[PDB]
Amino acid sequence: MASMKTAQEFRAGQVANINGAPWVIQKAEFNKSGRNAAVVKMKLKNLLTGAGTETVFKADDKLEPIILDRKEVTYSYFADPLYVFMDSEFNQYEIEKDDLEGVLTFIEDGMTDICEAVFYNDKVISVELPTTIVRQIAYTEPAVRGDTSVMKTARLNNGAELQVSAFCEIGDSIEIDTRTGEYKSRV
Repeated sequence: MASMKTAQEFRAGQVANINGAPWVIQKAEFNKSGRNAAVVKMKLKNLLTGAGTETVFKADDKLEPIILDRKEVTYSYFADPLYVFMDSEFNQYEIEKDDLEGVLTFIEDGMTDICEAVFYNDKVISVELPTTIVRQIAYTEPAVRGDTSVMKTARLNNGAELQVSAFCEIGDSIEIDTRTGEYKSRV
């Protein structure tokens, strides 16, 4: 699917075919001692088995980059045990709990957030929410009386609990950074 390129052209998050398996690059570091041939040290993770390894390539070593399938999907419903997502042409995908890290804490019935699903030949590699999402507060206590100059706990509709601003009220909408799972603003 993609033409070969040299080891020095790969960066983190790209994927290389090594022995016929897809390995994602977790880290790459280029080195050249004066006028000796340059090399590249890579930390790699095999997308099919989970195995990690670190190795050094010649900078001009040829490797086939792998092109993962990326699709926008929305969450549809929970069959049990699998989670059903759907793309814009109405194709369904059944996804295991184990492949929904990050996403799972904010999954809710009727979720409208467009997720990005990443595939290698009909194996799911990752599902990720938008970097910012909006959620309604299901339950929170009124602000405490007394300060000295912060956060209080809130429940979302799906049962998740989060620290939010002390001025937050039941029914308010909050922006959430999905990278960290943390509150950022009321909206």
